[PDB]
Amino acid sequence: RPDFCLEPPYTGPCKARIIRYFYNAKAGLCQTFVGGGCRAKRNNFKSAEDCMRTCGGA
Repeated sequence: RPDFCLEPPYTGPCKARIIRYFYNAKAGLCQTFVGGGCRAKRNNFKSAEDCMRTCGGA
């Protein structure tokens, strides 16, 4: 899977309270975070489904 699957949630200078998903390699699951609504790359996904298809199993 992509190298970014092993990184922390990709946050940005995002004040918006929009939820995004990230793959937590330590737990093996996609979880939610606020702080990444203004970014759309690396470990930052619109849904858990996208997140698991891309990074699941890393």
